Amino acid sequence: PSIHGDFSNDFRQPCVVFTGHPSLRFGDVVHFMELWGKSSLNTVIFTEPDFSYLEALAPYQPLAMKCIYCPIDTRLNFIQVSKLLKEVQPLHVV
Amino acid sequence: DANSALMELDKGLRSGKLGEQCEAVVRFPRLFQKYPFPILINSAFLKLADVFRVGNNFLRLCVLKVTQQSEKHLEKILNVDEFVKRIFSVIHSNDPVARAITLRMLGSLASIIPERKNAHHSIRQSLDSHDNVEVEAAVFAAANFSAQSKDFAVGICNKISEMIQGLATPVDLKLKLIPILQHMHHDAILASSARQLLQQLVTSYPSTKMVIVSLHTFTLLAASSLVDTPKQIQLLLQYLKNDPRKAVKRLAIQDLKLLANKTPHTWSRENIQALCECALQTPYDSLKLGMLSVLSTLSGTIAIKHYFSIVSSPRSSDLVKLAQECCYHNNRGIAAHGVRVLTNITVSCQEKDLLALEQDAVFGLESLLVLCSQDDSPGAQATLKIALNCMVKLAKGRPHLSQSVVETLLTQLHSAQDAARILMCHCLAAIAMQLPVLGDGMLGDLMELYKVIGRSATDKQQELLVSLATVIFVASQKALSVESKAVIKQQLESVSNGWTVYRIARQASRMGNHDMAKELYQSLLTQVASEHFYFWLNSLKEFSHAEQCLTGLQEENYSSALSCIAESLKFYHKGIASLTAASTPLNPLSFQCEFVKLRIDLLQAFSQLICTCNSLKTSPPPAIATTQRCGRISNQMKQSMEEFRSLASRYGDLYQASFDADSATLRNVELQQQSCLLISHAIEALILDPESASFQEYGSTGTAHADSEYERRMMSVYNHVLEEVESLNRKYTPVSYMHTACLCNAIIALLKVPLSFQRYFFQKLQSTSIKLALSPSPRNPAEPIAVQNNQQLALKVEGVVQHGSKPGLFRKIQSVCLNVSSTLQSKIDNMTNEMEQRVEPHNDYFSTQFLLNFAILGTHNITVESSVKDANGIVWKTGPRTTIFVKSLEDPYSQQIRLQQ
Repeated sequence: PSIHGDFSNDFRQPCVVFTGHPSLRFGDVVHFMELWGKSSLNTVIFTEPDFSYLEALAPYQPLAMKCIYCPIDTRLNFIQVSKLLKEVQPLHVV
Repeated sequence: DANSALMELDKGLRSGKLGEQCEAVVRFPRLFQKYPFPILINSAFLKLADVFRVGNNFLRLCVLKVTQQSEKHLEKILNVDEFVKRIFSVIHSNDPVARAITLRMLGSLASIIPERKNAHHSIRQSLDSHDNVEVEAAVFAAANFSAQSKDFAVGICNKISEMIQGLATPVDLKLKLIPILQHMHHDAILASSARQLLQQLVTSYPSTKMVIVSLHTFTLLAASSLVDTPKQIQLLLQYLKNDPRKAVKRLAIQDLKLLANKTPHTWSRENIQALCECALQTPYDSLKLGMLSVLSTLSGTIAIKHYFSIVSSPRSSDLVKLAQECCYHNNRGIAAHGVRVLTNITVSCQEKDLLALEQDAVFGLESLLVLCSQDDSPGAQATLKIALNCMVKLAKGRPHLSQSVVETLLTQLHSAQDAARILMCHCLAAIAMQLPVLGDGMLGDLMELYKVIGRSATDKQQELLVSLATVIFVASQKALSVESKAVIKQQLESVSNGWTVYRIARQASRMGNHDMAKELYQSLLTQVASEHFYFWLNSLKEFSHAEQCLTGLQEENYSSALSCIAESLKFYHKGIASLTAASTPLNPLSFQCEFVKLRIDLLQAFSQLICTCNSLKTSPPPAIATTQRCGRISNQMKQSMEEFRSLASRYGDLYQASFDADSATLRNVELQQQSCLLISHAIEALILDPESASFQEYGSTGTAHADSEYERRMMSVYNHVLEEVESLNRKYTPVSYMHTACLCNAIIALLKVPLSFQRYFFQKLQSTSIKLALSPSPRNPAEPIAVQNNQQLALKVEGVVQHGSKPGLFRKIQSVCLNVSSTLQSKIDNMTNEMEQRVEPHNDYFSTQFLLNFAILGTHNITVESSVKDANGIVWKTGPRTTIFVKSLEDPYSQQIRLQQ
C-alpha cells in the first residue's frame, strides 16, 4: 500500500519499481525520482502517453538519471481510423 | 582509566566482609566527583542498587548516606526503573529498620520518581504503622514526596490532618508532622485547607512548642503560596504585639525577616506602622534589636518608597522618629540598625521635608563611630562594618553631604587602634575612588598618620600599611610628589614583610603610579626563591619602566613622542620576553600575555601612525604623475584602518574569551577597544572619505557612571578628540595638516592618561572550565574513526562544567552554545556542516546529538567549540577547542558500482 511499513524491511536493490502518478508531480514517484536520480547507473522508463516526456523532467533537470521515452499506446492510429471511416461511413464527422 | 576505578571498587564490593563493602560504598562519592559522566554514574548506581538489595542493614545505611550526599547526580541515571525496583524490593521485608532505611532511600530518590504510585502506597501504609523508626522515616519520605507530587500532597493532606488532630500520636509526633503541612503549596484549595488547619492548630494547641513549629510551617506555606502573604504578615503583627511569650516573639522577628527578604513589595503602609509601633513600646532590648533589624532589611528595598507615597507630615511618621531614638540608643547593634535605617531614608526618595534628617544622619555616623572605634571586639568590628557601609552609601546617594562625611572620617583616623585603621582606610578608598575631588583634601594629613605607623604594633601592622598606601594611591588623583615617594619608601625600608611591598607595588600598578611600582619591583627582583616568580616580577618591572617612559611626555612635541614610544616598546618587549619565560603548564598565564601583547600592538599602531603623520612632511604631495587620493599617504592611512580595525577586533576577542574577570578589568578592556575605535573613526572622518560621515556625534557625551578615575580621564580624552573631529569636518583639503595635527594630539592625549593593570592581571577569583568528552568512539591519537561514506557520523558530544570555587561569583552560566565544523585534511574545505546548538544544563551536564555528513572521499577534521551565554545575554568564547580525526572508507560494492557507472 505504501512505503510506510512493509516496504521498508523488504526492499531489495536492484529492483523494478512501479510508482504513483505519471505526471511526476505527486505520489511516491517524486520520492524515487529524487534519491535515485543522482547516478547514471539507473534509469526511469516512461511508458504512458498524454503526459509530455520532456516536460516531466523539467523540474528535475539538471539530472544524471537515464531516461528513455518508451510510450505504449493502444488507441487506434490514422490508418485504422481511415479503415473505420470507410467501413461504417457516416453522414457527418465531428 | 575511567571504568577501571569502577572495577576496582566493585571488586571491593564482592567481598564477603562487611568492612570492605562499606569501604567501597563510602569511596563511591569521590569516584562520582572525579568522573561525572552518566555512563559511570548509571553503572555505579545500579551496582549500589543490587548491593542494597542483599545486605545486613548496615550496608544499607551507607548506601543511604551516599545517595544523600550525591543528590545532584541523581538525574543522570539512565536505567531508572531497574534501580528503583531493586531499591523497592526491600519494602516487602519484615525488618522494620530495613523498611525505614528503604523509605528514607525513597525520600532521597524523590526527585527522579515523583509520580510512582506504589511508593506513595508504601509511604501511606508505613506512615500509620506502630514501629517508631518506620514512622519517622515515613514522615521524612512524605515530606520529600510532598514537595514534588500533587496527588500525594492531597491524599497526605487528609491523612496528616487526621493524625495531627486525632488526639493520639503524642506532641512530639505532632511537632514532627506539621512540616508535612509546610510542604503543601501545590494547589489553591489545598493551600486554603492547609491554612485553615494551621489556624485551627495554632488556636487549639497554645503551647510554646507547637506555636513555634506551626508558625514556621505557616509562614513557609505563605512564602511558598504567594496569594495571601499580607494576611500572614498581619497575623504576625498581632502575634508579635499581643502575646506575652518571648520565644514566639523571636520567631515573629525571624519570620518577618524572612518575609521581608522574600517579598517586600507586599508590605503595606499600616503593616510598617504596626511594626514600628510594636518596636516602640517594647521593654526588652534583644526584641528591639530584632524588630529594627527587620526594619533595616525592609529599608534597603522599595518598601520605603511605598511607605513614603503621596496620598501627613513625614516628620510625624513613626518610622523616622523610631529610627532617631534607636540611632541614639546605648547598645551598639541597635544603633547600627538605626543608622542603617536613617541612611536608607536619606539615600531613598527625595521629598523636601526630609532633608533636615540628612544633618542628623551624618552626625549619627560619627557618633556611632566614636563609640565603636575604641573597643576591639568582634561585635564592635561588625558594628564598624555596618557603620562604614552606611557611610559609603550615604556619601554615594547625596554628594553634597559627602565632603563633610569624609572630613569627619579623617578625625577618627587620628585616634583609633590598629584594627580600626583598616576598613576606615577601605571606606576612604571607595569614596575617593569613585568621587575623586575630595581625595586630595586628605593628602598630607595621611602622611603624618603614616608617620605614626612607624612606631605602632606588629600584629596587624602589614595589612594596615597596605590599607594606608592603597588609600594614598587612590587619593593621589593627579600624581605623587618626590618627597611623598621618599617618605613611603623610607618607611617600608624601616620595616616590611616582603609580601606587603608586593601588595603596595601592585596597588601602585593598579592606580597608575608606575615609578614606585618600578622601585618596589626592583626590591622584589633582588628577593624571591623560584624561577617563574622571578620572571614574573621581572616582567612587571619592565612594564612599570615602559609606563614611566610613557608618563614622560610633552604636549605638542612629536620628537619626544617618537623617543618615549620607542623606549616604551623596548621595555615592554623585555617584559613580554620575561612573561613568556614565566609561563608554566600548571598556571598558563594567558590573560597577562595577551593583554601585554595587545598593549604592545596598540603602541606600535600609535608609532606607525605618528611617523605616518610625519610622512607628509617627509615626502612629496604625491608625484609628478599626480597633477581623489594622491600620494602614498592615502595608502598608508588605509593600512592604518586595517591595523586599527584588526586591533579593535582583537581587543573584542580578548574580552569575549575571558569570562572569569571582574567588572573593572572588563571595563578597562572596553576602554582600550574604545580607544582603538576612537582613532579609527578619527582618521576615517578626516582624511579617508569625509563625505559619508554626516554624523557629528549624535549621541550623548555626558552623564557617565565614572566608576574609576581612569575611566573619567579616558572619557574626557574621548570627548575632546570627538570635539576636534566634529569641528574639523569638511572645511579643509583632504590631506591637510590640521588633520595630521589632530591625529598627533589624539595620540598624545591617549598616551598621557597612563594605564591601569586591573584585578584579573594579578588574581583570579572565578575559574570555570568545560570538558566536552567527545564520544563517537573517542579514538586514541592519530587513529581516525572510520566512516563508510554512505551514512552520517553521530558525534554525540557530551560535556560537564567544572567550577573552581564559589560556583558563580560574578556571572552565571545560563545556556551554552556548542558549535561544530569539519575540515578536509587531505592535501571552503568542508564548511558544509557548520552546526550550532543551544544547551541548558540541568545541574552540570551537557547532552546533545550531532550528525556530521562526510561525503566526498577523505580524512576530515572535526572541531568542537563552546560558547557560554550568561544571564544578561553576553556570549563568552571559552572552551577546549576539541579536534578529532576521521577517515572515510567506501563499500567495495559501491566502489564497483561507481567504477561500472
